[PDB]
Amino acid sequence: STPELLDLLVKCESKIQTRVKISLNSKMPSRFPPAVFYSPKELGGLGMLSMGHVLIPQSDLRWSKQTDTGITHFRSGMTTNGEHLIPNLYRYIQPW
Amino acid sequence: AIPGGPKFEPLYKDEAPEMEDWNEFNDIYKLIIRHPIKTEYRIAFPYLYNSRARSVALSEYHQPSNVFVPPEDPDLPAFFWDPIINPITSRQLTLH
Amino acid sequence: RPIAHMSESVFKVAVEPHNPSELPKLLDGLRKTNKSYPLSITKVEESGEHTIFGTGEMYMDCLLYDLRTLYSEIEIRVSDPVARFCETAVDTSSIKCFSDTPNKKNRITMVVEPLEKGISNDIENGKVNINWPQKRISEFFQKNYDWDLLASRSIWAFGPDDRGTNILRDDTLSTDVDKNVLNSVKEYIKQGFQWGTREGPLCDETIRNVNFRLMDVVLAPEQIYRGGGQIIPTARRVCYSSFLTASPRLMEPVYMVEVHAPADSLPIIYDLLTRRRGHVLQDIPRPGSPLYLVRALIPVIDSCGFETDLRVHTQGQAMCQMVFDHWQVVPGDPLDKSIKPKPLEPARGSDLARDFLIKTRRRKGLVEDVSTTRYFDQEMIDSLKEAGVVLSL
Amino acid sequence: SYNGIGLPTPRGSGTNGYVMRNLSHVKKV
Amino acid sequence: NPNLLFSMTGFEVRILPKIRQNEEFSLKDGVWNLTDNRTKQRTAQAFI
Amino acid sequence: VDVIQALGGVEGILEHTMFKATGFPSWEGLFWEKASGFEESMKFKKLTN
Amino acid sequence: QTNASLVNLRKSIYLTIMSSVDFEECCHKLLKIDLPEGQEIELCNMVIECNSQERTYAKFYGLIGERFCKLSRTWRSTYEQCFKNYYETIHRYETNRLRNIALFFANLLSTDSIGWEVYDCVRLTEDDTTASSRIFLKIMFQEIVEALGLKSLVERLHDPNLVPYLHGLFPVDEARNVRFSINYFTSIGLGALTEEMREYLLTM
Repeated sequence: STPELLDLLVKCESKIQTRVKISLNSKMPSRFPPAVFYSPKELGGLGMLSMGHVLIPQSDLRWSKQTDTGITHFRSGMTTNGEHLIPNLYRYIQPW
Repeated sequence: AIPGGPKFEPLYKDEAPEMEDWNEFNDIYKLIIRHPIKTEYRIAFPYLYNSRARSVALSEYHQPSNVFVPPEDPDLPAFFWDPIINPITSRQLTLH
Repeated sequence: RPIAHMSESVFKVAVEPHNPSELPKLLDGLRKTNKSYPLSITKVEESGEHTIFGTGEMYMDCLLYDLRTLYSEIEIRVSDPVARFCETAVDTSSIKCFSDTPNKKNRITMVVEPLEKGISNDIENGKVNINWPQKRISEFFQKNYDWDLLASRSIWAFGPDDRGTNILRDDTLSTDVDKNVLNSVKEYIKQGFQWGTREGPLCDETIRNVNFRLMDVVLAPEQIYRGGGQIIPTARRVCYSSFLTASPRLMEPVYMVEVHAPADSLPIIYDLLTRRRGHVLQDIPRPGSPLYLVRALIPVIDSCGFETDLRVHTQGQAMCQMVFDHWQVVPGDPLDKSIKPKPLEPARGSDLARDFLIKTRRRKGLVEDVSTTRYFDQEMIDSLKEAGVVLSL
Repeated sequence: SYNGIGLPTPRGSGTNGYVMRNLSHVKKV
Repeated sequence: NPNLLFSMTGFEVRILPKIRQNEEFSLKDGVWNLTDNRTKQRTAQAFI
Repeated sequence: VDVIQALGGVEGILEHTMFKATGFPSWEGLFWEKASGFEESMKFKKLTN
Repeated sequence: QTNASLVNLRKSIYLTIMSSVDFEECCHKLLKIDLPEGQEIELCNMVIECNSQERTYAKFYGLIGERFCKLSRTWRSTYEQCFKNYYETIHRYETNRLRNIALFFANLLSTDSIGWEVYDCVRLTEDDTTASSRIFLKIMFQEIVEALGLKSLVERLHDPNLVPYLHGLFPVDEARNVRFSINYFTSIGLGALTEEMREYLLTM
C-alpha cells in the first residue's frame, strides 16, 4: 500500500544489479538478460528475488494530495527486454 | 510533455512544501469541477491556466488557412472552378 | 454617455499574490489593469481574494500577462476560471410577502412573477427607455404583449439601473387618498429596489427577468416619520423575501461558437459539442469556399479549452470563435437540500444549480446556510406554516 | 508531465517512465 | 475529524469507522477489516 | 519453479550459458563445486592484498 | 493443436497473476492478454484455481473477480456459470481449496458482483448434496453474514423479486426437506431467516 516503498524497491534492486554490471566493466543492458540475475543458483545464476518488476500505479497529481482518487494510470517499473514476467516475491507471502 | 514531443529536465525544482500550507485557495471545497484542465490548455494559454508561469514562451495564435489545391492534370486550365468548392447560392438574404 | 460595449464579461478568475508580503503591488497592478482593459472588472470579495472579469479566455490570458509582466512585476497564484451567474424566478410567488419599517407602523407588501419572453430582449436592445413619456411605453407594452392599461401606466423603474432586466411595477388598488405621500415615498423606494435587485439574496449577484409589482403600502402618520433611509432596507428585504418565495433558479451565460471546418471534421465537432453540454444551431456548407460552417451554443462554464481541443483533434483545421450570446437557466433547482453531490465528479443535470450555488457561496465567503428565515419576519413564518409550504424554506 | 500523470524525469529511478492507461478503470398552485 | 491515526513499530495505521465513511472504496489487500464482538459484524476499516 | 518457468524453462535458461561446450550428455546429473580446494588451501594463509 | 495453445495460454495467465502486486495491475495485465473469443471461461477458471491452490485466502483474488464482473456483462455471466459449475464439482476438492473457493464466491456475492441468481442451482436434499457441499454453503453464508451484518441478509433473502426463488435453499413444501433446511440453517448459526418456514411445519 505504500507507493514510495515500491519505487524505492525498484531503485535499490536496479542499483544492486548495477553493482554486478559495473564489476564486469560493462553495464550494457543487452549483455545481462534477466536469466543472468534471476535464474536459480543451481543453474548458475545469482538467484535474486525480484520485486522491482511491477507496475507502479499513478493518479492525477493535482488531487492526489487532497483526496484518494482512483488508479487511472500505470508507470512501468524495472523493464525486462522482451516479454518476461518475473514472479513477484509478495505473491508467495500470505498477507498478515 | 505533449505525448508526441520531447521531454526535458524540470528547469525549476523549487516546489517543496516550504510554506507547509495548502493556502485554502485551490481546495476542492470552493471549486466547480466541469472538465479537467489538460496540459494542452496550460501550453496554449500559459499565463491563464497555470500559476508559477515563468520562462514560458508565446506562439503565433492563428494563420489564414491556405485554400490552394494543386492541379491533378496539366490539361485543365489553371483558372478553373474546382468542384470541391461549394456553389455561390445564398438566396437567404434580406437586402434593401 | 458611458460606452455601450458589444459584450459582457461573464468570465471570472480569482487571483492572489504568491506570497502575501507583496499584496500592495498586486493591488496597484490590478488598478493599472483596470485602467487598461475596459471590460475588465476587478472586484474584492468578503474572503479577501480578488476576482477579475474578462470577456473570454484569450482576454484573461493577455490581462494576466500584463498583470504579471507590465504593471506589478510579482508572481501570482491564479485560480481556475469560472462563469458569472445570475438568479431569476420561474414560478409566481407562493405567498404574499410583507415587511415592516423600523418604526413598526409602515407596512409594505410585494409579489413577483417572471416576465414574458420578449421583454428581456426588448429592454436590452433599446426598444424601451425609462426616459420616455409614459404614453409611449404604455402603448408599446399594450400592442406588443397585450398588456393592460393601468399596469402599462404603472411602470416605475428598471433595475438595476437603466438597461436592467427588472421592472418595478405598482398595483396599489387605487382608491388611495395619499397620492402625494405615495409619490413622496416612490422616489426613495426606487433606490431601494435598485439596491435589492443589483445585489441578489440567492448569491451576491444581479437579478434578471423579474417584475416586483407592489401590492399594498400602509402608513398612517404625517411626513415627519417617512425617512428614506428608514424605508429603503424594508424595500430591499421585501424584494428579497418575495424573490425567494418565487422558487428562484440560476441563469448562466452561453457563448455562440462559429466553427469553420472541412467536411471530415464535422463528426468530431459534434462530439465535442455534445460532450460539453452544447448543441448545433446550424451546419451548412460555406458558399464559395470548400469549408463548412457550424454555428452552435455552449455554456460558458463548459467552454474551458473548447477551442484548444477543437484545433488539436482536427490536425490544425477547424478554427472557432466564441461570442457571448444570451443567458440560459441552469437545469437544476438551486435550493434543494435533498441533493448531496460527491466532491470529485461534475454534476450531471438536475443538480447543476445546487452545486454551482454552494461552490459560488463558498468562493465568495458567504455563509452556506442561506437563512430564508432571515429575510422574512416571524409572522411571515407563521403564515408559511398556515400555507403549508414552509418545509422548503 | 502530462495531465498530472508521470514523473518529472526518468533519470534517478530504475524505470523508463512510460505511463500506460489503466485499461481496467471503471468509468461510470 | 473521523479517523484515528497512529504509528506502532513500523506501521502507520488509520482507522475509519463505517459510520463516518460516506464513501465507497475498494477493500484492498492492505486494508484490515475490524469487527465488533458485540454484533459480530465489521464496523471499521484500518488502512495500513 | 515459477521463476524457472518464467525465464523459459531449464532448456531456455541453459541456451544462454556455456552448457553445450562442456559436452555433458544431460543436465540432470550435474552439480556445482563451491570451492576448488585450492581456495580452501589458501583461506587461512597470509596473503598480499 | 488446441492442447498446446490452451496450455500456453494457461501458463501465461498464471505467470501474469503471479507477477502482480495489486488487483488493479493484475486486471490490466490480464486484459492485455489476447485470447480466443469463446474461451473467456478459461481466464475465470484459472483465476479461481489459483485462488484455491494458495494456502490462505487473500482478498486479491476476490477483488480481481469483482473488478472483472463489474467491467462488463459477459464477465458476470461467465462468473455465474463458474459458480454453477464449481458447485456440482465441489466434492473433489480438499477442505482448504473448498474454503478458498467458498470465500471467493462469498466475496463476489457480498458485493452484488454476480447477483443472487446463482442460488437457483442449490438444493438441500440428500439426493443431491454431500458433506462437502454443506461445508461450502456454511462457509459462504458465515462470510456473507460477517460482511453484511445479518441485518441486510434477511431482506436480501426475503425479497427475491426476480428469477432467484430459493427453491432449493428454501425448499418447496414437500417431504422431509423442510426439516433438513430448518435444522441445518439453525445449526450453521443463522436461525432467524428460517422462522418464516418454521410455521409451515405447523401448517402441514
